[PDB]
Amino acid sequence: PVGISSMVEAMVSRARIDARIDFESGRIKKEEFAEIMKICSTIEELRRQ
Amino acid sequence: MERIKELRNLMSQSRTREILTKTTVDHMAIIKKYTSGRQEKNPSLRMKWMMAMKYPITADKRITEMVPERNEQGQTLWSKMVMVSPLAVTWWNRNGPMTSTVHYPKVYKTYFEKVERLKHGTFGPVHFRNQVKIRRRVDINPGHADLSAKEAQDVIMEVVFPNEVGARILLTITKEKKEELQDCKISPLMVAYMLERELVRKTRFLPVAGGTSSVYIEVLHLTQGTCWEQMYTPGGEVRNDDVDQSLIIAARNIVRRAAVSADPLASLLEMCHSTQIGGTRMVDILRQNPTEEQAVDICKAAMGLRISSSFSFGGFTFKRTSGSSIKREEELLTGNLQTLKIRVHDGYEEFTMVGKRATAILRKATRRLVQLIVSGRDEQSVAEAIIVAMVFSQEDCMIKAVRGDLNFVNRANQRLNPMHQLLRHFQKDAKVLFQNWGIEHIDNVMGMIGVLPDMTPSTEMSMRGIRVSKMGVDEYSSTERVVVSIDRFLRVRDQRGNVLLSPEEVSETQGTEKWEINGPESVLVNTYQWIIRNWETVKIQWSQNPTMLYNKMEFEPFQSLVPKAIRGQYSGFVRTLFQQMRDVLGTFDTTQIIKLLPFAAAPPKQSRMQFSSLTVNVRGSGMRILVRGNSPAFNYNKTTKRLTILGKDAGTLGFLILGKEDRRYGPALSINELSNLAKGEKANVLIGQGDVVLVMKRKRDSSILTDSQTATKRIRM
Amino acid sequence: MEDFVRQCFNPMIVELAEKAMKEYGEDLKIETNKFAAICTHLEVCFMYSDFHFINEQGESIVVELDDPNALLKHRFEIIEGRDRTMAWTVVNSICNTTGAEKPKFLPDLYDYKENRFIEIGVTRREVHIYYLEKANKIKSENTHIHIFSFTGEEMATKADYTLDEESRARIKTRLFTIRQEMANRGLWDSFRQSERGEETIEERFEITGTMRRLADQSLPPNFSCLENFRAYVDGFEPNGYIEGKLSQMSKEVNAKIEPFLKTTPRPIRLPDGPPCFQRSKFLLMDALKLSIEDPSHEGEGIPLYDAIKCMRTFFGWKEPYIVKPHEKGINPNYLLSWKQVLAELQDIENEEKIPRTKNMKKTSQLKWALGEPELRSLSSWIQNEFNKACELTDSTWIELDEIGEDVAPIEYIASMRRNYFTAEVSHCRATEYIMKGVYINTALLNASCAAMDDFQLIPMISKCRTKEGRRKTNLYGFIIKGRSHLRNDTDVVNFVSMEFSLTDPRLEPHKWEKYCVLEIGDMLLRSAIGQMSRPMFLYVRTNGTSKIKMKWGMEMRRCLLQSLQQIESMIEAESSVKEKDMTKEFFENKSETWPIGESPKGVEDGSIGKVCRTLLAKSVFNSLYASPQLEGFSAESRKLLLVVQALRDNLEPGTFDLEGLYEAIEECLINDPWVLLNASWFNSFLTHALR
Amino acid sequence: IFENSCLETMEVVQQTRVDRLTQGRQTYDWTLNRNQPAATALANTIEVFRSNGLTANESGRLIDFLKDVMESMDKEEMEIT
Amino acid sequence: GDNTKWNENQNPRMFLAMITYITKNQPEWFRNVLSIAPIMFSNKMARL
Repeated sequence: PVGISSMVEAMVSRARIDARIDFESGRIKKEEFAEIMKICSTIEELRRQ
Repeated sequence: MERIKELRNLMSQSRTREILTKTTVDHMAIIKKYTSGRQEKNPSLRMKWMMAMKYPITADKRITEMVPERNEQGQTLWSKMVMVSPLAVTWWNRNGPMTSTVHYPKVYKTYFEKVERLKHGTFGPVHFRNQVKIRRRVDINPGHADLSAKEAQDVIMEVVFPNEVGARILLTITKEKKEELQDCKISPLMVAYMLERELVRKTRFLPVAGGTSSVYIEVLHLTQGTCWEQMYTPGGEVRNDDVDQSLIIAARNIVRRAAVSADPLASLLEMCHSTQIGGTRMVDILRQNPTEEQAVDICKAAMGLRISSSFSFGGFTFKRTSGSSIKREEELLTGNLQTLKIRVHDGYEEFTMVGKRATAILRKATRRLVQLIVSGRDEQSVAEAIIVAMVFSQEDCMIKAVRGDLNFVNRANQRLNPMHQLLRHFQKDAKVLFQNWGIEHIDNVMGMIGVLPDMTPSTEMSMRGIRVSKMGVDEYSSTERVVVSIDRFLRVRDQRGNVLLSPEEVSETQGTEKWEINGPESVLVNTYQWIIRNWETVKIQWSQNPTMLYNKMEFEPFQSLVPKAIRGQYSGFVRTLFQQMRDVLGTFDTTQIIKLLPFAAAPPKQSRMQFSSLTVNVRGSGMRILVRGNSPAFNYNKTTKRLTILGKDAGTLGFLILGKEDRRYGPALSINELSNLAKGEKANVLIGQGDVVLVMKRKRDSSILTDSQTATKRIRM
Repeated sequence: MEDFVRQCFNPMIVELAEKAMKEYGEDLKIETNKFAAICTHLEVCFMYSDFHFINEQGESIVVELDDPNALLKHRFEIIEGRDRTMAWTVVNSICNTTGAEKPKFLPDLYDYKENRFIEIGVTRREVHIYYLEKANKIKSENTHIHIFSFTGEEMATKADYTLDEESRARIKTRLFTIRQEMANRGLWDSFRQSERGEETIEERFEITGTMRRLADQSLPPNFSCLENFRAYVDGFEPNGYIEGKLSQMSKEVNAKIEPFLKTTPRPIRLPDGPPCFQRSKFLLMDALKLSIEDPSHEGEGIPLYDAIKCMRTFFGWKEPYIVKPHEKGINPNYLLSWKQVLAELQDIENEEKIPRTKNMKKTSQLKWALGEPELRSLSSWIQNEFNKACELTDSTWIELDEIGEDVAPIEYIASMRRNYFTAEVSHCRATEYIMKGVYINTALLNASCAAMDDFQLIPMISKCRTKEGRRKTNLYGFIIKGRSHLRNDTDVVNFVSMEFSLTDPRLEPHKWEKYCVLEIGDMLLRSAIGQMSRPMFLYVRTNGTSKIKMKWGMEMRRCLLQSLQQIESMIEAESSVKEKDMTKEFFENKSETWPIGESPKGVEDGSIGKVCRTLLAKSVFNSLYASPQLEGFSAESRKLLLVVQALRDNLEPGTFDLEGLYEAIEECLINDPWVLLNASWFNSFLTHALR
Repeated sequence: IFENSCLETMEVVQQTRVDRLTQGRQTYDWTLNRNQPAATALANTIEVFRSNGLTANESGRLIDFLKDVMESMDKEEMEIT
Repeated sequence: GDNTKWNENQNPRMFLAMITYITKNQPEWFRNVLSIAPIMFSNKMARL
């Protein structure tokens, strides 16, 4: 692979985009999406410390 | 949510949080190769111990509703904790979900290709022989359309993982593969491996004993052995053994045309830029094709590329094995009482010359040939090899054997260098030097025979210092890459003072291609197509200083097709018609302008007469073009707006990064952007496998075209 | 690096950077990163300045490729693309024409609209620090700074991105693609080089103290600082020091060639002393079989119950009568262990459940059986063992699986070679030996995993097929295993071998030195005259094995391959001298005999199958009697054989220290009977080679 | 010829990551004074260097690992975790 | 031919010298990089 971002910075964005796409066009419960993104923001606050 | 949950419960432990934070994506491959590295305990024995155990195979959980627990004989094949007995495989193999997945032979074509080669692969007799190794350089991949590894793995990423394609956002196989195997994916990683094995070339050095094509090498275990040989023709052939030949022919013709050009370098480069070879561009092919030929090396040198130490002479490429050299200019007298200054190669030297159909190993002293081992296919081929060898030998013996005036000329009527003059003289009649060289006794050892002046092999007698090898001389193609120093006349030097190559030795085979060299129909259509292509600049260049537009030397190939007698009358007629159109504004039709323009290139003569038809001689026969309406030579449809020149058609009349991830223009997107193409929209998208970058539309191309040549308008003012 | 740089750029920028690099002696072969940086700089300036014209009024516009129709002022004057002197000249010209103070530091581009001095810098590090450094070096002057990086960011002075948005985004994208391209090419090396402001430096590798102190101690005894030695190496003179060193060296240091005639080879010195006994893992010729002739389909036939129905086929077990002791150690413990063997064999019918594997009780005699150089002369029996290995038998011992159709060119030849070899080799006794070793070692290994704590009873079972074409199961004896806690592959596991036989040790007592012999019963024995009823013996020995010792023995079938190829080798070279290869003329010509024997003081040449089985048995004994002494002897005897062979072709060979080679060979002849048999064979070969 | 060989060697030392240090047989870990597989001893050395003030190999180029090796021999104390 | 115990006779300091001559007029940092191993073998310890 090729990329200057950290592993976590790429993984979080990929998870968020995948959640968006399989929520809108695909089929997933909004609560599962919300928990995905709350854990993602938890990591966002965690990778800063 | 499983993946992100693993991320969360992994980022709490500190010594892993730090390493997930610091190390970047570019380096995952350098961190993927950090293993315990111990599970190498006799894989056959551990495999046998596990197979002897009950249910060693591990599968997924969907077999519970797919295969039964007990078979037709009460055999156990399941577990719980998910282990599986191997007999379960054989059950599902017998009567299960039969599917039409027989679509298979499109992704695995690289193997059925070999199967079909074996089907009609007619065999032959086994003439056993002491097979001797020929160190050749061959390719090991069949039928791959000659694609390099980088652009091929880019096509891989494009066809198998579009949502994470590479960042180069500036190709027909991509369409074919994405179309035919769209919804019938098998195993993405294995598909990628199969296509990288099918499409990527690889040429390296192998010892062969007669195999040239790719099909002749992939079956080398049948053809070649220690002391045997089998004539086997695999009833077929591939593209990658007759594609590089097209580039070779293109380079030969381009150099042969540029040698006549006033500026050979610029003309040759402008041709190489404006040339297409099987749906592709010449510059990228030359940048990525590892084909070795004089003209190809000249084209590579024209763009400053490293190539071999090729001491090319008479079409034979030389490679130095050992020995140094010193220039030491010297005067010499010929066999016809003629002074010649020459660069006497002093010192001890060792060379290996590889030719088209013959090769040799030479050990040579100052103007004295010590040893020479030659092998070719035809009698005359080894004769030519020995002729060029004796010419390079520079001995006084061959100097004495010169008979007649030495005036051999280039196609541009130029003095050839003395060495090439000697070679070109000897190539037609060389029977003077043979009987004047010298004969010696040999011992007829180890399949090394001698040759006689009358084209006769001999056992114990040979020419002075000569050896003919049986079953081929070992070739060595040493890899060396150094920068070149091209001049304006297509003679390349190695920057230290050696003239490497020159066009004086290029042409031997006018291959029939499996800018006026094609038929005159192509001259006509190409003139009209070039007019239509850059039509917008011609429209104002026809109004402003049209004397320079006419004398554009791009019309010279067509200006020479109109008969040389009535050229000026046509020119004056069309120019006065153009001036009449310039005076009376608004009363002009572009159709007649394109119909009659390229004739204005001629020096006009004020003919007190007019015309209604103009003639062109193609293949002898004359074809006309009218002055009003359509003609078979100029047929322009009124509604279609397409121009028909002898039936043949002739013209008609990614994104960019704005910065890093920016939370303004919505959330991040995947790489599928056709619904935000409304009139133009900015959006941040994750490109490749890295971070997110903004993206907008495009307004320019930024190609390798004349935009690179605009520098000459602000540099060298 | 260099080829890629020459790939992704037009030859004009390449030529410009190449000329601009000859300016300060900065060789481009070393400063390749500076090459890439300068090419990037020039292409950035060009794509920055392109397509920007000045309208008839005071504003800038965009245009197509080019059309200098009455308007040529490019809105930008290029500076870096020119030479130093010409750059300064144009800068002074435009400064005097506009009235702007010329900068003391050389700028790279000039703007006309804002009438500002735009200088652009391409960096790899954080753009913030690069902008701060460019500002601290060039400050207090009206000079606009514009800094780009490959990551996509951009930093201008006071947010004054003095260009169009898309025309600049094109440069951002080109830089970003160049970044990615040199990333997947593994060419992100220039991260540590352009990270200095001065974008030219290459990685300099320091050698400081506490390390140079080792560098200073590594030089020859003439210097103290290694820099002195490096400067001494820099200047070297090929003056001909070799000739002086030669005249200085003693004349006794020389490679004196000793001639090699048929009189020089002396027969090999042989050890003398006690006769060499047998150290082979199991008995080869003396052990006899216990047939059951059962077509059990080899369906993983449980190897223990096969042995009990072997025992069900023999009657006449005499009272165990110890015959030959070990000459050292507790001999009766072996017969006590044998009584325990028979008891635990017949104590299965008292168990409510049959175990498939009998775990012997931890008896003290069995504990002792499991343990919980001298110059030995050659003996007379190893030749006889090998002879009986070369003899033909009644059985087949091979399941050679099928092979595909016979297409024409060589597969016909390959067939008529391999099937001939198989037919001449199938019924050989060495094949039985190979299969025997395979079965014993396989059962031992497969037991050594699950029986990691307890003693298991493993029958020495083989299988074959007599000429009547009926499957037969044979029993050679039993083996008691110790504990098999195999952590490593060198971990030792002890074992006790109890093998049936009909050969009395009282004939050759020295051979069974590691053996205790028990007269174990009497069997019906057929001979040339009816029945004889010869006594049945039990040979017991104590030994050890390991995982590698078993796996070299579970791969014994190579002895066929190693045979065939070393036969096939002979069928290639000697047959390479042929237009149509001599392949069938190798066989089917009984007049061609091969020398293999010398009984009556004369060469006794035999037929071809004798040679095939002889080479097979050679490989078999090399595998089973595998010893590093045999390895060394083969390696050192190959040389003398090659010298003799070169003399046979009369090529006047020679040596330097033949006595040294004799010393090296005699150093590896101590106690192995196989090595000594090969040595006597070689001596007899030199005797019959007109030498 | 030595100069062309040196040019190829320079290209190698420029492109070489630390993965070309894992392709090999068993190695010797000095951390445990014992023979260990390649990647295991490599990771041990990396972690014991990261415990101290030696973090140059984070760039990924083997030359930075060699720079770390050079700086390591100069320190007085060596605390192993 | 063969060279008996030749591998134990190749001295690391001689390798340092031959490398230093092979690295003639090359940049000093490269000579310093390649000179590491022969110096380590000049002062090397053998584990028993």
